[PDB]
Amino acid sequence: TTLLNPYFGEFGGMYVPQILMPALNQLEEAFVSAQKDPEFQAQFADLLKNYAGRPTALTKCQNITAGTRTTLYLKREDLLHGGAHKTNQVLGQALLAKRMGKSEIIAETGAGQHGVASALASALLGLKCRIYNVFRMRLMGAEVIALRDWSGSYETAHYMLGTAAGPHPYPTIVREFQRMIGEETKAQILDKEGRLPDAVIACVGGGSNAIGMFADFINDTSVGLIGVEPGGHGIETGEHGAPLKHGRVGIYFGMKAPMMQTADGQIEESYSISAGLDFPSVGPQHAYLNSIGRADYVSITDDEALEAFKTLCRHEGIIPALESSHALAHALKMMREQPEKEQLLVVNLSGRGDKDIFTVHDIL
Amino acid sequence: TTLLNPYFGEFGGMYVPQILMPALNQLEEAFVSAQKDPEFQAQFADLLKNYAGRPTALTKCQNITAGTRTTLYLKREDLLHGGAHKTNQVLGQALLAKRMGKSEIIAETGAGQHGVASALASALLGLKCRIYNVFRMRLMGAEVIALRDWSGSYETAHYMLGTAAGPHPYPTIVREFQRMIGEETKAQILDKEGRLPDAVIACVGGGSNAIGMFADFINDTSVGLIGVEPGGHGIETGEHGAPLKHGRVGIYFGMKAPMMQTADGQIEESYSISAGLDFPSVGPQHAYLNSIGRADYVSITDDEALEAFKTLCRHEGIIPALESSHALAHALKMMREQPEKEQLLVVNLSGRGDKDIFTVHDIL
Amino acid sequence: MERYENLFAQLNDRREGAFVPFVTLGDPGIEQSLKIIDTLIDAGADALELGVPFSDPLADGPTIQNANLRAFAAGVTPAQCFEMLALIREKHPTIPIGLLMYANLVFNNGIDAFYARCEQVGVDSVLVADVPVEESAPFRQAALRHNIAPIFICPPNADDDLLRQVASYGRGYTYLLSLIEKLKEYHAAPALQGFGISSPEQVSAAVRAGAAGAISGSAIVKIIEKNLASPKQMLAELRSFVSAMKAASR
Amino acid sequence: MERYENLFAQLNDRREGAFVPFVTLGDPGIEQSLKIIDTLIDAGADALELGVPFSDPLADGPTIQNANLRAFAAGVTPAQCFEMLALIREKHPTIPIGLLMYANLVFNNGIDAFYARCEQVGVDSVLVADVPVEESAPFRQAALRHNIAPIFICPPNADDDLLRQVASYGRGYTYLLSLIEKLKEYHAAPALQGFGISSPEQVSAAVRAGAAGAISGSAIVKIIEKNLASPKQMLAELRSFVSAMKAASR
Ligand SMILES: O=P(O)(O)OC[C@@H](O)[C@@H](O)c1c[nH]c2ccccc12
Ligand SMILES: O=P(O)(O)OC[C@@H](O)[C@@H](O)c1c[nH]c2ccccc12
Ligand SMILES: *Cc1c(COP(=O)(O)O)cnc(C)c1O
Ligand SMILES: *Cc1c(COP(=O)(O)O)cnc(C)c1O
Ligand code: NA
Ligand code: NA
Repeated sequence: TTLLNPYFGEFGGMYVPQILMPALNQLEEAFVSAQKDPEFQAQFADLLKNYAGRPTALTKCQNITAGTRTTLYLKREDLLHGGAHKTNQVLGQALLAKRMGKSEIIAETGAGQHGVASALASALLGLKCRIYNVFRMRLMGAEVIALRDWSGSYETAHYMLGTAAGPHPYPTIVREFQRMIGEETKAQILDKEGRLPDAVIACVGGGSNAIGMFADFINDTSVGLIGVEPGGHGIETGEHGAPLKHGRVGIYFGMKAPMMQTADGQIEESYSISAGLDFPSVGPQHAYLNSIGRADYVSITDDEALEAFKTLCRHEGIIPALESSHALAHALKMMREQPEKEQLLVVNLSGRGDKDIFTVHDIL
Repeated sequence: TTLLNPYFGEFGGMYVPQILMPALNQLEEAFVSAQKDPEFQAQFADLLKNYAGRPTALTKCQNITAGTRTTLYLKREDLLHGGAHKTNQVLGQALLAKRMGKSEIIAETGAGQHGVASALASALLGLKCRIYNVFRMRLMGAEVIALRDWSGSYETAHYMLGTAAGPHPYPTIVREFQRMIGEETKAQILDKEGRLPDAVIACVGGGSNAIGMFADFINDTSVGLIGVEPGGHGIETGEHGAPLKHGRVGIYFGMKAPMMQTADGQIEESYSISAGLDFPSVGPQHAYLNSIGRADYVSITDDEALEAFKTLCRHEGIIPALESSHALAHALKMMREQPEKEQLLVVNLSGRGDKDIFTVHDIL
Repeated sequence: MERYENLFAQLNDRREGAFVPFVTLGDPGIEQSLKIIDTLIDAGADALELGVPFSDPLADGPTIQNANLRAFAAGVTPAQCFEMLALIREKHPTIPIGLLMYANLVFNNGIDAFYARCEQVGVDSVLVADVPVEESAPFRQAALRHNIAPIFICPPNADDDLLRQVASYGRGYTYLLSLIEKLKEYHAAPALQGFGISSPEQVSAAVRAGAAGAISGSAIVKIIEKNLASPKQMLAELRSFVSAMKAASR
Repeated sequence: MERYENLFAQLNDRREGAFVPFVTLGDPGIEQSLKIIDTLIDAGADALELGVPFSDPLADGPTIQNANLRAFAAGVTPAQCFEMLALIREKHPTIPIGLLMYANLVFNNGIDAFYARCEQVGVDSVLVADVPVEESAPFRQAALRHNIAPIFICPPNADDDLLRQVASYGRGYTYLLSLIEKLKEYHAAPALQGFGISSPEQVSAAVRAGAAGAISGSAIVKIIEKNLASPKQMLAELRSFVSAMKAASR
């Protein structure tokens, strides 16, 4: 029994030990309340605006598209506080934790992007953060040492999931706290072009920045939604991170969704030049949008992403994150493969690539 | 003979070889024209807004000031494209170069901040950039190899000075292309507090971010202008970068201004934990504002700046540049030394400190 | 074959509690594991709880996780586990055998197909660790169709509505996580207290509290974890522990 | 003492051009520098242009900059330069001596005080490299008060208004940077062509163009830069170069 539908078609659910259900149910209830509370919205909007830096700009790239009938716009989440879209949803989740009377945050990160984001939010809102960029986290008071800990401390601590995945209501909450990306993009594009985009493109690691851009356009049937999974060294090599289109449905991390697993049912690892897209699964809403044909998903290899990375630097003076470079790479392909095709595109530049300055250097 | 006054009291002028005067005169003339040209303003405003990310936010820090009668606001230039205020003036100078029919940019940098900024601007506006972060510059097409080169190529190349110093009209141009910092701060503070700040504080390396914040408040006599020079290991140790208050007037870099030089007249070097404040001199307008008592200047040591750096990270979740940390450090002192003094302050957070993540790490 | 129903019946006539040890199949190895299980049974184990190595065990404690690593390191696979299970059932026809599974391993090649395989090797029950009662429908329906008892965990922070569900959906036994009257009030399957059970006094306290028995895992696994270099001493210590724990249930 | 006025007078009566070599004081060292200068004069130099090592020489070419480094490395200071200047004047009473200075070194301990010192040691002219005619007022006023000729550079990209200023403000000689009729039309001080002058034919071409002479620096310094390990050969090569260049002005 829940207030919101835990599923997106056949994907989603709450596949976690019984002991964690009260925490999930409590979270959904608080979220439903916060969403209807004007006071919560005003507080959230205030932080996003005066702290995070929203709205983010929508930049048109005229140099990159020169000679073609493609018009490209980049949603500048790389200009958001922290350098990535992640900040948006961590602020919201941070406020929800306080709304629930909690004073501690529990989180984990691989590269450190989400870890840093949770730490910065926790320092601002006066929350005790424990995490499982290491210096950046410690510099902000975050304690660098998950669900196990939350099992016996969820009464005073909130688990800050970093993507639009995991058990309900996380997929739904992360989307709502990231949807301003799409809402702004729509208002901005209508102001600059007087029409909706032909398609919006975003990389898909966990699915949060992509769903944040997609959300507000889902009801605009004419608008194409394109999710880009990492192809790594190449789909056929097996070393990639594209479970939605090249994985198999399974149950893991509290959800039923496409996953990269062995024939036996053992979850495998996802490879990509960009660590930020290493999630071996994908958000349930994306699996669903794909199943009904509302959203289309493709993959971009490391070489294509790297090329997109170099191209934006020299032609626009913007250094994108290798993750966001996968999205840009597909847009460039759409343009290059059919240069006389008139199309208005928007690529969600989920983050800045200053952190990838060394990674790309060695590869060169 | 010039269109604008080359001096600020006794400071300023154009002390460059005769062969470079035509270039300076041409620049001043083009600037005067561009300033009166609505088309130029609209183009400049468009880049700042849809490319740079202006306006930047004005964040109130409630955790840092808890327990005192101080209200602190931080002008978020760290949220500007590139991570520093530098971008503002390089975009403007880049547009001026094109207005003059030039297609090449000449620049030089120490740490690389200004070098990167010029490169990004050049890539965007289609300009051939030559510079004297090295990877970031090359990644954006900038050629990493000054006035000498400009001497015999100023007909096709513009010299992009990085601070509010050097020969006229650079001090004046850099200020005008950075004054939106102060203009925004004024509108924002009036909206949030309904009054002007008691004082605005900014670090002074060359004087550009500081003059950008000061400019619009100069006529508001009630508003205090505080410039913070680097004290390094301590003024009395001699190893510092505070020429305005602890230097001697001389002629160097095409201008007459306070400078750090030997008793013999040989320009010396300025030390500071932050390389960005290594300029051995200071902008002429600052020397002048100090002489008449309109602006006050103080110094902050490396230890105080470091402490301000750590304090903002843990209490606000913002990682400031070590340069900007000198400004924050003085504000904290103003607060700490007189906790019951009611005052509304604004610190210009000139940049983000992600680049100082290693520097501060080793020191620890 | 109602092995659980039969066991509890016999245990109640002897006014004794049940002692169910837990171990990971293939830890530290297929050969040594089978010997461990035979020692556990000979020592007096009334029933068995066996885990199948999974790549991402959410509700798995630290001691248990190390067991999975040792199993995987040995090259243990789900297919090999079922081979062991058939061998165990062939040597012991009445002892109840319950599996501790993770959702993906059951859903992998089809939910119905997994329970069909359990019934084929002789498994009596299956507890899917990451499947709450709210998502159990397909699992318990398939389990019942193949005469497999779907086991559910009753947490300490469980309300009345959960007690009713666990009582209605559960079969074989109720995994009581460290309330017994309410369960019996709703005619729930015999309760077995688990988590923290490592001493003889805890087993008596459990039986005295109203439970039909107790389950012990970490303690059992720990003995294996500290005698890897001495297989013989391992079985010896396991026999002593089990013998003492079972004696406390009488 | 009007050494420049006297020199040009004598040179014109002999229908010859002037050859003025440039070197950095103290390069490669005080002792060796003084010897270099005496060799330059004995070789036939009509006048001298001497530079004072400065930390940041803007309008200083590469070859000249290295000379400053060698001077500084030797421990040369402005104070030591004036000591050399007094020594040079004491050995050569009529040869015009001009200094190539940078603004800060002149403004440092007072503009008026600097020119007073020049007049005391016997300096005839001073060219402040980073002081354009638009900012020259205090420098040339102080120079004239101390009988020092303020020298100005006339660039190739100079318009008519600059020609008039240079003609009106200049004294001693006009530094013509590589137009002579216009200068003479405005009664400017005798022109000396500088920059690039390294061959005998250039000196003749200059005199034939209408200039009173030519200045050579880089070429002179280069000879020093390539004979540091052979002081004797250095003076020898300097004498040959100077002798040839001066012969071309006759
Ligand atoms: O280790 P303990 O405290 O003695 O409890 C047995 C427990 O580990 C075992 O039943 C178990 C293994 N995996 C699980 C997953 C969920 C619930 C319980 C389990
Ligand atoms: O080196 P050249 O090309 O031969 O020119 C002499 C020149 O270097 C000398 O007069 C000089 C030294 N420093 C200067 C500064 C400005 C103008 C001229 C100079
Ligand atoms: C972490 C990250 C991502 C991956 O997350 P999603 O949940 O797929 O958005 C994408 N872009 C950037 C810049 C990231 O830091
Ligand atoms: C370069 C830099 C400065 C120094 O320049 P000013 O001209 O004194 O503003 C200050 N802050 C930051 C972040 C810088 O990068
Ligand atoms: Na993924
Ligand atoms: Na300075």
